[PDB]
Amino acid sequence: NVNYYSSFDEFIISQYHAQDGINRVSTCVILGLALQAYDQMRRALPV
Amino acid sequence: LNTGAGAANITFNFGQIAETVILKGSVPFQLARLNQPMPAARFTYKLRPLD
Amino acid sequence: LSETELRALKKLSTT
Amino acid sequence: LSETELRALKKLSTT
Amino acid sequence: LSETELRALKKLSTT
Amino acid sequence: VADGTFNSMIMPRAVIANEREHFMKTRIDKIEHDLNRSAKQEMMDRQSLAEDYNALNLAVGQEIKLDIATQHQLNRLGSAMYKADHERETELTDLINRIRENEVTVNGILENQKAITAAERADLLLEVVASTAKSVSAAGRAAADGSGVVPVFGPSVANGIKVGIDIADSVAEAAIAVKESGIITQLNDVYHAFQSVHVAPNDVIKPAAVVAGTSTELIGNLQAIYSRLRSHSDIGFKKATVGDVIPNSYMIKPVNSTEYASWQLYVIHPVQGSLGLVVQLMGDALTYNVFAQYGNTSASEFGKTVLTGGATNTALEGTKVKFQTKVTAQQALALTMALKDAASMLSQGELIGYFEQYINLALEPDNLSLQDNMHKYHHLLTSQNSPIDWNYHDEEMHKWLDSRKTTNYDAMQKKDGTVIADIHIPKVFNDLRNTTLHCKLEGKQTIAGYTVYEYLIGPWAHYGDIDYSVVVDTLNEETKWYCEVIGIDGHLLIEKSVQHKPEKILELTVNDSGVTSFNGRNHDRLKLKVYVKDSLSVKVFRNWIGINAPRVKTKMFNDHIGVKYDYSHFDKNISPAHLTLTDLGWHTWDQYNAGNWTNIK
Amino acid sequence: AWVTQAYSSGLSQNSIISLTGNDRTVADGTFNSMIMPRAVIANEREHFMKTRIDKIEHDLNRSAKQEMMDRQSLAEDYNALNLAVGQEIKLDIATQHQLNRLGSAMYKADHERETELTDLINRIRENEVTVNGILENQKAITAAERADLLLEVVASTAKSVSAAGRAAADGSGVVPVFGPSVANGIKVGIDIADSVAEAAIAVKESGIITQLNDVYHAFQSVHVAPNDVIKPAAVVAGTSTELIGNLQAIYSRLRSHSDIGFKKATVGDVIPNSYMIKPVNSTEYASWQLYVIHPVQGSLGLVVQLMGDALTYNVFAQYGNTSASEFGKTVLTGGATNTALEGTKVKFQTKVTAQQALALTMALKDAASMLSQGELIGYFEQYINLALEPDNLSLQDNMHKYHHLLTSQNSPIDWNYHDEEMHKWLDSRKTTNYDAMQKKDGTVIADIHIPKVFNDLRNTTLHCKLEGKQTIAGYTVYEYLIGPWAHYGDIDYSVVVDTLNEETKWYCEVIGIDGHLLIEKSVQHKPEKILELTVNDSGVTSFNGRNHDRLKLKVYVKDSLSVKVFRNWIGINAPRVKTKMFNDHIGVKYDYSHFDKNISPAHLTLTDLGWHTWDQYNAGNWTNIKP
Amino acid sequence: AYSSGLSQNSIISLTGNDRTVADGTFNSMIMPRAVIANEREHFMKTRIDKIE
Amino acid sequence: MDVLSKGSLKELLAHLEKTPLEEAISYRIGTVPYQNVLISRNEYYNQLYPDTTSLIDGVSREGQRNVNGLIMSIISYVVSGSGHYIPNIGFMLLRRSILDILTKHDTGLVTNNLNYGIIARNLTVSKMNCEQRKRMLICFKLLAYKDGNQNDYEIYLNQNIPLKQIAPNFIPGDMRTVIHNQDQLAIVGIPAYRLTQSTELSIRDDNAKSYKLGYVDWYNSNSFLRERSEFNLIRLKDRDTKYGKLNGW
Repeated sequence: NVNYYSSFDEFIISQYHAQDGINRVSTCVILGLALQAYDQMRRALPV
Repeated sequence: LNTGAGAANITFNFGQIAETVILKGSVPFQLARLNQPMPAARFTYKLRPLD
Repeated sequence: LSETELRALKKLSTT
Repeated sequence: LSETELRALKKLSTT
Repeated sequence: LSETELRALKKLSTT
Repeated sequence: VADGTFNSMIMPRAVIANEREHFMKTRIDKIEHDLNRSAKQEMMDRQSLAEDYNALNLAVGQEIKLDIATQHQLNRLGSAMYKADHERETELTDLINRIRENEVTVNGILENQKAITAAERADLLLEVVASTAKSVSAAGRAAADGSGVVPVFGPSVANGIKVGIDIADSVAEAAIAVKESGIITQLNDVYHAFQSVHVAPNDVIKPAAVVAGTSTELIGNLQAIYSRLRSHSDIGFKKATVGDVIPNSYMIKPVNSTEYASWQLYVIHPVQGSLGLVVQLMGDALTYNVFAQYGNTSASEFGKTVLTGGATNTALEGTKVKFQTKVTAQQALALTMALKDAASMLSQGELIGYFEQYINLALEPDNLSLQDNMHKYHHLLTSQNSPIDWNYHDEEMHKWLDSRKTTNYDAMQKKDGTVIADIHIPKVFNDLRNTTLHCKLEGKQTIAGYTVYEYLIGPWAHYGDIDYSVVVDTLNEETKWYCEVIGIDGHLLIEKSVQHKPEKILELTVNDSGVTSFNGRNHDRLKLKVYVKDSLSVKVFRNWIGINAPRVKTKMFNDHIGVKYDYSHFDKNISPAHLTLTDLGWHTWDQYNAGNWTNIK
Repeated sequence: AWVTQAYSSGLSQNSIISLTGNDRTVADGTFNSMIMPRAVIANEREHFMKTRIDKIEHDLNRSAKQEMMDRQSLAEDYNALNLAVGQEIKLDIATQHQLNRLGSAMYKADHERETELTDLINRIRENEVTVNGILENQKAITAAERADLLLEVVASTAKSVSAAGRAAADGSGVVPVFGPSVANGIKVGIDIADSVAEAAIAVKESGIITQLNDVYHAFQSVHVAPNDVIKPAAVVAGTSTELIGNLQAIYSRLRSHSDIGFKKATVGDVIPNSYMIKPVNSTEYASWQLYVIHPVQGSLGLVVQLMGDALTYNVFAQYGNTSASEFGKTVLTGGATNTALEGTKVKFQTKVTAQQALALTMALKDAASMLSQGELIGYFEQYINLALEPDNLSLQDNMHKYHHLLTSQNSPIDWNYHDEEMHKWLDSRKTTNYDAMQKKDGTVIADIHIPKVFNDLRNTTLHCKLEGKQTIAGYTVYEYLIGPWAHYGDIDYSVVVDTLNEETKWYCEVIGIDGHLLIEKSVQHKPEKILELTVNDSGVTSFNGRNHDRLKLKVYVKDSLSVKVFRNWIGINAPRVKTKMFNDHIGVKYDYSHFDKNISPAHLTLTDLGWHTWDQYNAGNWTNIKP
Repeated sequence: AYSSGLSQNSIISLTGNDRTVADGTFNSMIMPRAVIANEREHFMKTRIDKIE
Repeated sequence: MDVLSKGSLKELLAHLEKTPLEEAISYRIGTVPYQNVLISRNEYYNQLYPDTTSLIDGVSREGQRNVNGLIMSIISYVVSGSGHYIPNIGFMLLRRSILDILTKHDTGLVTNNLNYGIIARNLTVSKMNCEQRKRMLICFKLLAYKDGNQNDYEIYLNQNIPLKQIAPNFIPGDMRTVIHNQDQLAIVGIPAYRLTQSTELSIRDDNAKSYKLGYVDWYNSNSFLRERSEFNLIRLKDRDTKYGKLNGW
């Protein structure tokens, strides 16, 4: 029961154009920094 | 064994000395004290003979 | 229609 | 029975 | 009042 | 996992304590009664019924005058109760016939499948026998219900009838006429506390097939259950006959109920039955006491207790809420036994909700284990090994009621004249099957322009001489209507042409066992079919040669097993439009050809 | 299991808010717990009781005693129509009388709904400028509020849009057909063993087979009021023309499905009934419910499975069930549904179509996580068993958008293919049943039980009893809407009038876009062959030089008791026209504003009879020929 | 802003001192309902009056 | 294990004030309760030993996502050592102490509608022991005084006589009552009898024995605090002082 997007740019903008967009964007920004840490770690330690 | 028209009443006297008497029946049956209403049919009864 | 009505109507019609 | 229908049928029977 | 009852009542009064 | 919201949405609801839940029910029963029986129609047809009864040649002291208010009110109550009871017996006889047709498949179902619930077994049996009604749920029974089987509503019958007519020291003819028009206050109070219950054969098949292993046992259980029900209904009509105000059921609840310490007391007073029930719910403990409605020489309503299940305190102080039960005493006792056994694994809400719903709306609990135990106890209470000896209690109820009738009349005959007492306490309205009554037949089968009206002759709970007659009203001025009586050896066809007048068809004698000899063969019931063109109303009248015909002992399981009577011949019909003079008489089946029961051939 | 901080933003991401908060607990006795939906199918008390109320409504409006008394008259009238051999309806047959009772009651409710739609379209067109103003100006408001505004700005004569209001204003001819009441006390199973005697046939002719009894006991009719259809129509309409197109588009689909429902009984096969499966243990930690909907008036079923808080659905075809499985091939998927779950089976009758049931299922699946389990079950069971729209306004709006989508041309289900295929399956089933019964018993017996006369609901020659409440100068007017037609060929309309007077003159007028016909007759207790029509492939008719899609027939009679209009197609099994869609309805336009004009028989003259156009009359006074 | 001054009896509530009923009790079963706000009750109560 | 070792009202209440709510809940899905199961007990039998799963076992079980489920998980943690699986409660509630959830209105949880009959029935009380019942009655008393339902608590105790006999005597707002109380609430401890490394048939008994043998290992490990040897090494905040009292009491 979730939607799928081709990029983080589409994801963050789509949540912004929605009810309680300001609150949604704050959560999406934290997910962005988490995703950036995930990319660096997984590239260093592939499984 | 009952061979009459309808249900009969059998009186049991166990004395007054014994402490407890346990009654078991081949089929469920009704037992009650004298001049008291009868309960539903059960298999085992526990009685005080002085009752 | 009722039974009493039918009996009265037949009496009126036949008479 | 309705009042009109009784009056109508009595008129038919008599006349 | 039914259709059948009306038809037979009219027939009885007329004939 | 679940949030727990759906569980609370399907929990049973208290339908007696809740005042919102009592108002809604009472409205629907009143609406249901008025739709099927209208006060305007019955009052308008009073004159037609009165002339029909008088035209039957009844000796003095054995005839009824509906010109009397009390006699008319008693008759409409009697006709409504008899019609519903009579319709159930025809439904039962049809169901027995289908089972006997497929005894091989029924025997396999009763033996092979025993782990399924009572409802599941009944559904499989109904589907196999291809019965008219194939639903055992409450909604299905309500949906497939005829107009005549609707229970009678007390206050509706007693609405708008003059009460308390006062004439002082007058013997004049006009004063007698005005006295007869009114009714006594006692009869009004009785009618305000009267509601009837008529159980369906589909509801009875679950108790009948819960331990049965043979088709004969299943049929015998069905017959045994319905013998008890008809006897209880007969007691119900007799209760209103005598000059006594009937007690009516009530529930006692705390004036200011506490959340954690609440108790409920139920006092069931079945108007159709010789015994009552008292049920107390304190905490998670349920206690019941079965008392006898007869006796009660003291001020207290309860008589002697015949079955004990604990200590019930009927002197509790609290609000009193009044209701009418839609279930018999056997059904109420069956549930209270199962609830007592399963009190540990059910909550307080389930215990109260399941009990109130069954008593007030005839709704079986949704718990499968509770339902199976309830029907097992229902079978036990109606079998030969029942903890209650019914034949003793129904007999004692009959003697108590006749004694009350004599003392009530004799008490009045001292206070006023004989004529005043007679019009207030008739002696011709003893028992439902003993009394002279009429059955407004309905017909939905038309063979070549002839409407078929079916009637079940018997079974008989009284012995003596009985007479049957028909009144046929037809829109045509001249018609020819036929009556066919079907037995086992053959059928008897008669032809009549008289209209708007009762006409005796059958003279029958029934012995102590309740079995008549119809043309050299012992019969327990017969089928009467009436064929009329464009008929408007067909009524069948029954009367006993002597007043208050003596009773016939009620038949238990072994009585039904011993004698077996074939009912398959009740299904066949005849075509009067193709009748001939030589075909009109008593003929047997070996005369007729296969499939044509109209021409001798 | 959740608390919020004070003086925080009240906005939430989710658009549908549950009555029970995120804690999923409501204190009993509070207002929130009082307005919570109630389970009707699951609760035995509410399901048992609901059937009692529906039975009372059917019995109060249609009485079994009245129907049995009118059987003789109806048989005589149906014989008066001189129909070619192989096409007569013989009401003396028990089975044929049954199907007429079901057909007459079903057709009357459908016919009355079409009349109400016609007046609604007339009122919308009269106030075009203000209707277009409301549709364009307001778009953020709810569909129910928009429907209320539309019905207020027009003389709708039924302003209320709520379910309570709809039931308050509803005719006696609209109440659904209750199957069990029709089949009560009716003989089943006449056994005639190798007897071809005329008496043996007569008694067998008087009974029905057990298959027909099961069909009736599992039959309930669905008729959608025009007020309920206005919400799906006005949810995306930008103009009155678009709104009228949607209203006609929906009723065309309801037209086709109602015809299909009757054919199921005629075919000679047992129709399945909807049921619900619940777990054996009432107090179960893991809760699941399964709903299988078998709409009798439709061609596609729906299976809804709610496992915990996850909702899945499947739409399946009701044709082609050759295998032992009841369900056919699945046309639309919404997850995995397990129909083998073991539990208590509770039978119920749906009062909404497949489209409406599907529309709510998609809306609930969108809000699966936002609503609690009790709310999901309560809203679904109320709509299915009571036709009650949810109190949640946000949920109600989403349902109507999906209802529009399934009806519009962009529907995921192509209804025309399935409706056409169901028709082919039904006629093939009837042929197989007849020949199968021809081998087992005689050809005479086969015609008794499965008649080839009836076939479809509108193909069958049926009668429609009319009700009159308007009387002008002692002449009561009885209305009957001729058309629209789902089949093409030659069609005849007749009128039967019975009145107390020994002799009388009654007038019948037929209104088109141009003018009336003004027939005058005097016969009684016999059909009169009032007017005869021909219908094109597209369903249009050239009536007096102008193409028409529907006509209004009005009958005037003094001191009348009952007026009946009969209808019969010349050829048996008239071929069906293609069901119209949104594009077809907006492509062509007809004016029904002329249908409200009425004449006064009392002031009529000899020269007034005949076909007259509006220019001949003056303003008003449509009875006198001189302008 | 009206002070009648009429003597009134003390009322004992079913909910108790907490002013909220306990789940699954006899009291919660006999509590009054809202027949207007609930659509199922209001839609019904129209039907019975129409039938009457 | 730490919660089950508390032997007095003072120690048990002090521990509940320190610990947060996240300890009461568990993040393992577990199984569902009230299910008849066949378990393997090979030291005693070759066949499979029947038993019934409950909420009182020390294994995590799936729980309902409501206030009723949250309270059942808290009492289960106190009387059994493990809680249930109720996720996505919220960090605001999970940070607060178990005592604060039980006896403070500031948390925001609403527990007034809770009924003690079904809670005791669900948290099977016919299968508890004396120490387990006492801890449950403590939680009921704390909740009752939170929502002002003292009268309902008394009536519930008067209905069930055995519960009244063992009901702890303390007022939730007064610290003198906690000091004076001398009930023994310890479910694990150093055993006077001979404790062996053997299995028990029931699920409840086997899990309880595992906690008992686990406490012996923890008692003799380096994590235990021996007051007689290193009382001068504890900080001054957590040192035992008679003046010490619970916050707000």
